[PDB]
Amino acid sequence: QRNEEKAQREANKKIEKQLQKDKQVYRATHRLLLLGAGESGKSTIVKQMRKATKVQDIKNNLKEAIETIVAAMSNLVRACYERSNEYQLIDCAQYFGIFETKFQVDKVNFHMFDVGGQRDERRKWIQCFNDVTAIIFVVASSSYNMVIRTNRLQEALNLFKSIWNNRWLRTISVILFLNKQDLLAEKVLAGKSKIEDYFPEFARYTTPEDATPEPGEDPRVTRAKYFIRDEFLRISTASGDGRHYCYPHFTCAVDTENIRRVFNDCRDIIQRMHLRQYELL
Amino acid sequence: RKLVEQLKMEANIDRIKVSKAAADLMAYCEAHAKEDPLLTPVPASENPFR
Amino acid sequence: LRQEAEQLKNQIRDARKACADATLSQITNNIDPVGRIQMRTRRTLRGHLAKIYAMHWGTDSRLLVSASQDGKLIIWDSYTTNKVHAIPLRSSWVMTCAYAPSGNYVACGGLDNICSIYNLKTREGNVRVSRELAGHTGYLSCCRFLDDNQIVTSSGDTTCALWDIETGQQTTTFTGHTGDVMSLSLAPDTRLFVSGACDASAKLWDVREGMCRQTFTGHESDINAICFFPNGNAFATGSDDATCRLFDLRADQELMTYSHDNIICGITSVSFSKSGRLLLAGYDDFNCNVWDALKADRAGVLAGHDNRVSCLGVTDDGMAVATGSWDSFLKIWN
Amino acid sequence: VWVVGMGIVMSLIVLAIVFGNVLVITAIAKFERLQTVTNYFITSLACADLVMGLAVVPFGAAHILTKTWTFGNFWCEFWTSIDVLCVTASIETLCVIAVDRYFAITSPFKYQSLLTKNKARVIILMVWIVSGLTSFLPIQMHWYRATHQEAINCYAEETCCDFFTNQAYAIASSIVSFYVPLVIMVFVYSRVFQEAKRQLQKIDKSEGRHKALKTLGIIMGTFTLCWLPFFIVNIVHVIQDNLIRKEVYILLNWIGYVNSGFNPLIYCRSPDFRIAFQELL
Ligand SMILES: CN[C@@H]1CCc2c(ccc(O)c2O)[C@H]1O
Repeated sequence: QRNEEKAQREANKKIEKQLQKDKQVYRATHRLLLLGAGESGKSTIVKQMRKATKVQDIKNNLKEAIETIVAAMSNLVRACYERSNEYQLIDCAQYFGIFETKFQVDKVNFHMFDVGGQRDERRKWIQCFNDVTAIIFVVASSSYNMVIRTNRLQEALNLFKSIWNNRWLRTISVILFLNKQDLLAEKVLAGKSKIEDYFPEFARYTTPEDATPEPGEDPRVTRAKYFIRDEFLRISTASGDGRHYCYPHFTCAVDTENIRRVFNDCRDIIQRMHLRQYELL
Repeated sequence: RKLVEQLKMEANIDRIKVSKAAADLMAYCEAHAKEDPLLTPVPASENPFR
Repeated sequence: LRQEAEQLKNQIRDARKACADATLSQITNNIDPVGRIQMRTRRTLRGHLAKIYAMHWGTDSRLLVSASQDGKLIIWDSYTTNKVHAIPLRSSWVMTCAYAPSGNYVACGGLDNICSIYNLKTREGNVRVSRELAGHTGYLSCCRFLDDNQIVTSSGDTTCALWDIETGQQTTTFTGHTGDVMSLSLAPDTRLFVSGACDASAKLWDVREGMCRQTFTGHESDINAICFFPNGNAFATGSDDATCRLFDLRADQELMTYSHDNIICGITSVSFSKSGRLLLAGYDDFNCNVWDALKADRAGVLAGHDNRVSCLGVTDDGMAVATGSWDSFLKIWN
Repeated sequence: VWVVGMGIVMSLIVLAIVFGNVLVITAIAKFERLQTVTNYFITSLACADLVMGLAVVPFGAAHILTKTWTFGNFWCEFWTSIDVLCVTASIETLCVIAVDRYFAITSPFKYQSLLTKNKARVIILMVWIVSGLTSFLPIQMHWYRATHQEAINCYAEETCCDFFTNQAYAIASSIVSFYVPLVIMVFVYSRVFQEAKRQLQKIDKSEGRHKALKTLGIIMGTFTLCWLPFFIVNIVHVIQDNLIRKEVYILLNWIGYVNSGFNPLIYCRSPDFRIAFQELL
């Protein structure tokens, strides 16, 4: 019986050695999360952060889904694009599980996770994401007018409020992205939809005294963007105790600087966690 | 729809008074109490642990 | 349509009330209390890299199977605290694991749609996946084995399914939960099982018939854990609400509730003893609890773990209770 | 009756040091949650302070209270060597803790791979080895013995045993023990304070809606005020013999001693440490 025990102990030793070797790699890497509505633009960030016939078939399926959405809008009480704001949610169509992404920046291995749930209203599986360094919240700031049968942006704020105030995600920070900046600029420049029409606080809201506008932004676009950012930051910091912070970002549809922004945000998150752990901040 | 029919089917089931079920469960627990090594402390020699 | 359903619900509630003659506490008020029990760890296990969420004891009282979020499902021998097998997983996120009654198979769930079943006893001692169960359309939450060939899974699609390993397709699909089902526990005869969803309703299913025979929705908050009494006529449900309740199958109604003023946290795992006298229940707080089933009085507290306890396990022989937590270290309690 | 108060104070200091270090070590070793790569340095410092407060403090108090030293020459040399070893190990461990904090804050992504349990134990072993090399070796072989006529009879006499040292050993011991760790700690704490100030400025700029200065002040000033005068007079009395008397040297040395008791109070201030202390006591 001694030989069996010795062999089993040797197997234990080999398993422990392999487990330590894998633990080194596991501790080396970092974990992130993708979160937001289907129309928020998480796919655009995924492409930015990271079978031609199959692509054409997917495009044809998207066109068929656009036709189905047009039929669904016709069920409700080029001409359909104007009413598409209040119509059923669909892809842009203006041309006329879980996903894991592994990318490394500056020899630092990051690992990216997608939500994978279209209708995860309960979203109670979020309790298992406590080892992640940050939560990348992707929301389309231009969706302030596209209502869902409350506005989509208000639903985004409610989701963000529920996520920020969690009994498990207290130590988890949030990286925030605001896509559709050009779409928001186009919609605010035109008078078809006003921010004050659906958000009453914008009428009394004024641009911050200290703000950094791009050289090619009208004052109204900057006011709208900063109002949305200020609302998100207020929701974030209303109950914040310094353990975790929100990192707003103004990003366009196409931009290669998102990866560097995520890298800097994660580095700042780790630095601030280390500073608070030792009580130097 | 089918939910109403399923609930109606589930409602028509035999019922035994809670007193009888509680008495039977207590009798089983008392009869099989000695077999459990958790309620009665395990002897050191007979214990596979320590 | 709705009026008929409301009338039927009122009738079933009236029938349940009429069937309630004497409560369990009234009958067992004269029984001798179990008394304070001293439970101390005998062998503490270690080796995991992240938080475990579930584990399952073996048919033999020795072997363990536990899965964590590091992506590694490693099999342990509780008698010697030495690892036997280490099985890497395709998905880094898992929510459950199971151990075959014969012991030749190990299956684990995951946050993904896929449920994987692994082969333990093979030529040259190589571990590999036999089949990848697919098509459940939701994050999986629990897995148990009827035999070496049949496995029942519960997912976020509010449906419990019974699978066939050889064919790879679910034989029967159970539906009726408004919210997503989280936990299930088979009967000793492997003919009945119950499932606890997020809508506080714990329904009983029949594997052969495929229809929910009974439905117990007497709870308030979502149900996180569930387990049969060893007799098979009763089961206890864990929940995010601090109360832990023991239901009945022949009485079709709730018998007792286990609530204390101090405890305000949730419950993650519940498991009876061999005799059913002690109801161990892991809590969201770092400590678990032990309850007298026939008296609803707490008889101990175990604060060994440094994080939230996620899983409980009592051996088929009833020797030791093994509890894990979000801390990587496992502990065997006796 | 005048010496009664001094004896009571010495006994109280020894008891406080022993109790504090014993409690810190018991908390660090009993609970697995406190067992951390960065906590190994803390428990090494606690062990060094416990060893010093057990060996040097009681025998030094006995020497101070009663002028005659009843033990043998070899035992007094051993006591002096233990004193030097403990002081050097404590200061080197404080320097290593500061270096570890600087690596954790300034280089967050590379900190996980740089610091490991094996690496931490190697660092601690190297620290203790270099402390022993500068304490055991130059003292046991009588390399530190003076050359002038005075203290030669004291070396010969069993009753007299005082710290009389040649020119070479004083400066070398000071450099190995305090001066180099002082410079390293000052640099790696100025860098950390700059990083903390930058992070606080970034927080203030990002969100419109101190502690670091106080923490750094405590950590650096306690050690500096406790040890720097002793080493400066250690340099002075060799540079100028007539400047430094015996009483000043003894009192500064005992202030350096009691710094060891003060250390765990300001270093083991984490909330987890407080919870462990509450549970143990
Ligand atoms: C008599 N006590 C000794 C004397 C000088 C000395 C000490 C500690 C560290 C050093 O580097 C020293 O040079 C003191 O603890």
